[PDB]
Amino acid sequence: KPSDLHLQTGYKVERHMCDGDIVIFNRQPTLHKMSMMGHRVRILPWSTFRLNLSVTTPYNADFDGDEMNLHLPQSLETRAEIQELAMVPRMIVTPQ
Amino acid sequence: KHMVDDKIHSRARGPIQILNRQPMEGRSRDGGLRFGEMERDCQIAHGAAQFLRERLFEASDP
Amino acid sequence: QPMIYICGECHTENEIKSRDPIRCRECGYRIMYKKRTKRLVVFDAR
Amino acid sequence: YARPEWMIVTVLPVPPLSVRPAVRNQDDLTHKLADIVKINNQ
Amino acid sequence: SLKQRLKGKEGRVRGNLMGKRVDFSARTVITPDPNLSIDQVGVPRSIA
Amino acid sequence: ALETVPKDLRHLRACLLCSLVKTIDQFEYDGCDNCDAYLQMKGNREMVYDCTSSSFDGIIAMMSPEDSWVSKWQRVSNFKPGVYAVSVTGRLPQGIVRELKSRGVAYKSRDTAIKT
Amino acid sequence: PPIDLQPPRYLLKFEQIYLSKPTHWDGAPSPMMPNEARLRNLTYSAPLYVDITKTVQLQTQHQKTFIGKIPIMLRSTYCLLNGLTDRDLCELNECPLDPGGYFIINGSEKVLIAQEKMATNTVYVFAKKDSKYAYTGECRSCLENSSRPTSTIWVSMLARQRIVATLPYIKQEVPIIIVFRALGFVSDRDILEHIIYDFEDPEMMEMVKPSLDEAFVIQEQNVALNFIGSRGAKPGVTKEKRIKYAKEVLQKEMLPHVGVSDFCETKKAYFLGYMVHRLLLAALGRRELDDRDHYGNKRLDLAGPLLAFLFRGMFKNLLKEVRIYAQKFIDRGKDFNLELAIKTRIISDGLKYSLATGNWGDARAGVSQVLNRLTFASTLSHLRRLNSPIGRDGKLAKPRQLHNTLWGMVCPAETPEGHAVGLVKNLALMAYISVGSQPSPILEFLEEWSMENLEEISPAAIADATKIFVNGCWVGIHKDPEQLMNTLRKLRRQMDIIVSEVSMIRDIREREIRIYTDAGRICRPLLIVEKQKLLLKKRHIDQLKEREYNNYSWQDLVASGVVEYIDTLEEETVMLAMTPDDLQEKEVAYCSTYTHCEIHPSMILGVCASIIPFPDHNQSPRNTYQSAMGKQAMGVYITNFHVRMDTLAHVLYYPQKPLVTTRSMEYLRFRELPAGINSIVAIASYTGYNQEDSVIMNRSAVDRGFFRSVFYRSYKEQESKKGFDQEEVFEKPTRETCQGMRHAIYDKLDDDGLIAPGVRVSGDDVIIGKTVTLPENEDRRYTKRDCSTFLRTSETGIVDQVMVTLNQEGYKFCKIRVRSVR
Amino acid sequence: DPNLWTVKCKIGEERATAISLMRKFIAYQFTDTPLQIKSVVAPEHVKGYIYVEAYKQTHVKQAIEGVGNLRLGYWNQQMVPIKEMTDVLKVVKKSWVRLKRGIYKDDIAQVDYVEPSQNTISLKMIPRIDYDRIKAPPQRLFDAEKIRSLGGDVASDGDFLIFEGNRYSRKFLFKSFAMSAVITEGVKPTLSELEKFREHNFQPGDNVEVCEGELINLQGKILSVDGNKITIMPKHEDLKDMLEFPAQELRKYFKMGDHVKVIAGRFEGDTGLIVRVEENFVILFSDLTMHELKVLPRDLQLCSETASGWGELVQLDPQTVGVIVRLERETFQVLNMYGKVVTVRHQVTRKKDNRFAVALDSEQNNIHVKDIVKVIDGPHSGREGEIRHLFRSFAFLHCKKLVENGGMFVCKTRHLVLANELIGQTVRISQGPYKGYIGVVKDATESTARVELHSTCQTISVDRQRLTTV
RNA sequence: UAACUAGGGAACCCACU
Ligand SMILES: [Mg+2]
Ligand SMILES: [Zn+2]
Ligand SMILES: [Zn+2]
Repeated sequence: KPSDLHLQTGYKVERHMCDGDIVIFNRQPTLHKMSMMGHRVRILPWSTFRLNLSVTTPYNADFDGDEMNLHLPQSLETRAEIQELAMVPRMIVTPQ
Repeated sequence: KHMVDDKIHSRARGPIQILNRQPMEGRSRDGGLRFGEMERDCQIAHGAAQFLRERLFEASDP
Repeated sequence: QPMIYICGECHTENEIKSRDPIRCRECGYRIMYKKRTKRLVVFDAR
Repeated sequence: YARPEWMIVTVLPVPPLSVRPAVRNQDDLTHKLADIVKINNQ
Repeated sequence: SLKQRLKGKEGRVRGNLMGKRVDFSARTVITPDPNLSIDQVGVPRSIA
Repeated sequence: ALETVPKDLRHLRACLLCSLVKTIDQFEYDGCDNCDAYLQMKGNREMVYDCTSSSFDGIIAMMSPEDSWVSKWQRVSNFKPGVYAVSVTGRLPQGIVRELKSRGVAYKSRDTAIKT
Repeated sequence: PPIDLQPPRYLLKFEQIYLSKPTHWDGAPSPMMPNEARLRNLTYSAPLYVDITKTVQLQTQHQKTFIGKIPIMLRSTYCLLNGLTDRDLCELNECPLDPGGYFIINGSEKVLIAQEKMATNTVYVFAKKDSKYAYTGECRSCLENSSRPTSTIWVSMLARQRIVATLPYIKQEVPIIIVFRALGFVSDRDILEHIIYDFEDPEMMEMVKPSLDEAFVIQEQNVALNFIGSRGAKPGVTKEKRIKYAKEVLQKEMLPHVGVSDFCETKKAYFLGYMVHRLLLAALGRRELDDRDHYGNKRLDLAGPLLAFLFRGMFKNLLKEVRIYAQKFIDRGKDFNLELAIKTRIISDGLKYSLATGNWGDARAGVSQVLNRLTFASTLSHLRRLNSPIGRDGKLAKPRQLHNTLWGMVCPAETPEGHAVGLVKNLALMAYISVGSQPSPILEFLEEWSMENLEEISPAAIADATKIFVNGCWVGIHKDPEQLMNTLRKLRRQMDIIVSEVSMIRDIREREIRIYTDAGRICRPLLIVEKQKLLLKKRHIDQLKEREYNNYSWQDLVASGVVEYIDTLEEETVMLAMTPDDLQEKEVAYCSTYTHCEIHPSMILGVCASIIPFPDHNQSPRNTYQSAMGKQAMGVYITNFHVRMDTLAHVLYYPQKPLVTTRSMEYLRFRELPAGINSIVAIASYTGYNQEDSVIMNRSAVDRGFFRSVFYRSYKEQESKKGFDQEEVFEKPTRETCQGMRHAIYDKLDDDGLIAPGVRVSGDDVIIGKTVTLPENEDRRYTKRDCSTFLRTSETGIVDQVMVTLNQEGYKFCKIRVRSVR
Repeated sequence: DPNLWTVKCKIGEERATAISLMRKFIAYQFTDTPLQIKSVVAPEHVKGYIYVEAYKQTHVKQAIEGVGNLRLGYWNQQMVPIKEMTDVLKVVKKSWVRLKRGIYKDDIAQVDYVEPSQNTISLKMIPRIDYDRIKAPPQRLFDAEKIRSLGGDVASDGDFLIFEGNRYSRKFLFKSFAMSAVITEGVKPTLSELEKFREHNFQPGDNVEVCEGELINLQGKILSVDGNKITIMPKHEDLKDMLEFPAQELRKYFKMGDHVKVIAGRFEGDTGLIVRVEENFVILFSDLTMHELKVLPRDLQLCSETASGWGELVQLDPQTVGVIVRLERETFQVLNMYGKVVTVRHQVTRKKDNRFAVALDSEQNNIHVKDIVKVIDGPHSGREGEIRHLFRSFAFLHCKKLVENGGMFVCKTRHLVLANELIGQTVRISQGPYKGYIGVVKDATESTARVELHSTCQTISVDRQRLTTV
């Protein structure tokens, strides 16, 4: 009923994820720390994970039926943590 | 035979196993993905200990 | 109320009942095929 | 914390229903515990 | 047994405590796209 | 001989004197195969019901009592081979026991059970 | 053996068997067509009758007593559709394209994968370089048509130089000389005659001298057999019953292929002398060591030997149960009832379990796999698959590699590229596994000619003549090996006595000639080259083009002495021309001593590596990867796919034959049930969506039906009449009546709880309304619970067709095939 | 002396094995294959295996040859040890009985009439039957009218009756059964079986004194427990040693002002504090009520758990709800919205509770569940209770001080103060970009509706103004 | 005047990386 769809400050709303949300994207086998990195969501129509070309090389993912795993960070705190540690611009230069 | 509608699945707090309260296995029973040992090692390497707590405790079986 | 099934090898049709053993009347063939539905179908020709 | 006489199991802990489940259908651990309690009463 | 329930790679320590099934995760095929930045992944709508 | 051995499992009765286990047909037709001359239950059913038992525990197929330690513990070494009872519940009346003692046969009980 | 019971004795004997035609039933005997057995989840199995004869003596015979049902693979000689015309098959809803070769067990199509093994009855010399043994010989001895399994004897030289023997059922390392004395050969000179055939090479005698000087203490047969019986797996009581156990082990355990009889002492002695002699030649290096991966050293257990190995144990268990029943009903003094003696479940349910599950026993697994019906190429490639018995996850490479003797018998390219590279293989095209015949006509033919048997020779004329073996067992000597091999080949190029599959091998360097008649060897046909000319003349091509008129077949050409089957042992002694246009013309001559010519080199490839255009221009991992992918391509997998209720049927709208084809696709019938479409590709860098193994497709082409496929999925469900506590029944469940009813649409169902065909369903739509009763409906107002099968979630589509029938148990049983175009 | 050897046998067929071995001994006692064994023992209660008396194991193996029932002990034999051979032949040992076989196994039967022929006795039983209705079971009363209604094998003699396998009943089964088919020793029925037809309880942690002897008035905490002579080890006040006392010397003494529970009698289940300890009358007040409960000293124990003292919404009928105020054995005591405490059966329905429901008081303030409200009008005017359940116009109030009905009552809410159709219907999109598509409505709202399209592999949502049903 | 959750396991086989 529409009487309990009101919102005051302090409720949580588990909303469907939009553009600009942060996700963790990895490939088994996760060998090093650039095999599991943080991307920003873009909503595209068809039913695959369109990801960019230069991120193939840390993932070792050659698109011939490779499927990847996508984790969503649920708290806002871990969202900021992934944004400040595990972004793919912050994982360009490897320590190895 | 490997089509993408046969392989796509997502999951959010669906069915849960009875032996331990972890999510199911496989997309046929609406199960979730496994956050295995090597991903635990990789998130130690990132130092995302709050993300590692969120994966291994809160968003799996609190 | 009876359901019409097509009698497999016989290709004839017959009524069936609830809790009825599945047998044709022509030769007692055990495999029945249910007739195509009576509601409408519509296909986009794409 | 650890005493050598406590190693000899003179009373056996049977774990609860959260550990071995029931699904009508019993768990393998419940079958072995049935063997335990049957031979104990014998 | 209990020791066989705990000792395996499919056991409790490695199979359930170390690596466990997680909610909020998706798995589908990747296909390329050069028209989006290196930190963007294009997820489907029915996943989102 | 085979005449001592019971024919079936139904109505097995042990004697009160020597714990001989036979069927009621064999007590009716043969009496006691050890000491019927002292008891005389052949030709009388009521003498069998007075002189045999309806409650017994354990059987022993005593085949050679001359070289048996079980016959030494059950005191049946001087008897004939046959089917014997370990524990016998029952007792002869005082007339039969006094008549046996007048013939020099004191009645030792075969109730060797540990009653509590 | 005819089982005997001691009271008046009586024995039972089974003499003449009867194998009916597959028939189902309660019901009347009627011929069960195999598609009906597929649809009702029946088992396409023929009943098996035998006659009984008992003597109690007072004999009575009992003709045609029902032993039990054994499964039949389709297109056999005992299937219903043997030799039927294609019109008749299409009347039976069976396609003529289906090759058969699979069992129908509970509606499931099962394929017995051929299992490799080491070749039995054959002496091998290997080197355990890590153990205490320098060179170890072995002979996995197994007599043909013997219910007991193989029993490997080892004869091994110690590394330090004594020689010992590991016998079956004896746990200590028995010396060789002890065994030779235990066979009734007391002299050292006689044993040395049986071991070393020349007394003029003092080096080999000096090498056998320490092993001979180990056991000069034991001189008697009695003491020798006593030392045999000492440390047995069943140890001996005293001198008595241990002499007999050791005599039993030497009679019936080591070397059954040289015979199990009282007069077989000296034959067993000669063959053990051969084992020790070959071990001495290996310790000299005069003969090279033996390879475990040479495919002359292996056999292929097909469905014949596998079902025989299964039926040995299960027929023995049925005899054991008849003996238990007879032991019960003789001690009551009565007469047994023989129809209750033979219980049929132990001989039929065991076959059904070993074929349905694949757990090959009551042992190993994965023997009977479910047939792969995605593509006709995958169906053919699953019926021609060999499994190495070597287990997985091994870090070694030698059982996995492509050995040299895989030429022409097995495909070099096709192998599963996962953790079973090389272990699982796919047979080549023209290769054929020899089904084996009896050796007795060959032994009669050899005794007809001047072959001298072992029980009538001096041991002096052995080394100047050639030792002749049949199926491993050494049958005698012959003096003139040429004109014996010419005679045996002259009989095989005519099929007078010797079958075409049987193989002769003249070892020329070491004076041996061995004839194999085993069941499991792997041969392939080759042309025959006299002096430097093929025997395939123009008149054979003229009679062979005009088939269906002259009735001139392949078998007439085998009978003409033009082609013949060569197996892998005999390929070691053949000089094989590749192609005749190069290799019989005079040049700077390579050999000019060719014996056989390859028919066509493209017949070295498998069924999936035959559909590759120009596969010699590729790189070989690419050929292997295509051999994997060709089993996975969508296509019209069978012609009768509209009848079949397969789970996961992938068929295609407009499949095309390849414009670029091979000649060998004509014989796999790939142009009749193809898999894939000819497409105008371009190889271009473009917008950047064909980047890292991906391809850009044409949307307008796809809108014109390009690779638009259709995916069928069936769904089976039956109800279960049980002991009234839970009772499934198909009905449309009602919210007010049924409990636990999940929130979905139930008005799609018909009145019987099923979907009528032609109805759109989607994820978590119901397809089968089934309710199971609840025992506490009286123990209120809330009755039978929903037990319904939903449509599989995240799938959708139209219901193609629904069949309603009865199962094996007589319970109602529905299958629903749901169609979704892709 | 010979020794005893275990031979495994068929279960339940050990006496017949000894009979067959005795016949086999007598049948071959003059032949050239003699049984060299001495005796065969098959006891009364040892089930599964028998004993062979011999000097050798080989004599046992050559004597048991040809016996199939011992074939699982044929290959190997195990000797009974020398000290343990007397344990073989050692034997240990208007009323009520319990029947041995049948469906009435171990059921209490009152011995009505002992027939002096020593074959059977007449037994009064409670029938475990289903009255020929399920079979083509617990104990319940014999219903003669139900078995006259259902028919079958039934014969009526007023209250006397014969039924279903010659079962003899009257008013209650009265059927003859054998004395060897019942156990006439060791039944000991209970008080509920008397309606159908000393003791020591010391616990570890309880406090006890000593009433007699040289160690009198020594109060100590219980460590262990035994049956009759306990030899207890009590931790007394100001004594580091552990003394010894049996059960007849001790008594459950308790200091005034402690946790007490009652073990048995009328007062069981209830807890509290005792007040004044007399010679034997020990008076206490409960955790629930402040009523005086006077107990024997033996009927007290020391347990530090909180008392139990539940309160569900059940439907008396679909017009009036109820609230359970007492849980009983076969009934519920239920307080409805009317205020009428009723007693109804276990088989009322569970109504979905509305924990977010809103109500109005007498002063138009919003009130909810768990709200402490004062009653200013009505029959309960003056009390103050907590709202536990809600109705359209009624509210249930709990109060721990009010001892009636577990604290529950009801008041009207206006006397208080705070202190779809389209689902599964084939539609046709008649407007918009998807115009002309036939689908089935999966979900539907006031505004939009999700349509499973028959053509595409996709479920899309459109307005209800765009849909047109077939 | 809308009654709202899901249930097993163990083995083998195949496929993807
Ligand atoms: Mg890849
Ligand atoms: Zn018909
Ligand atoms: Zn007597």
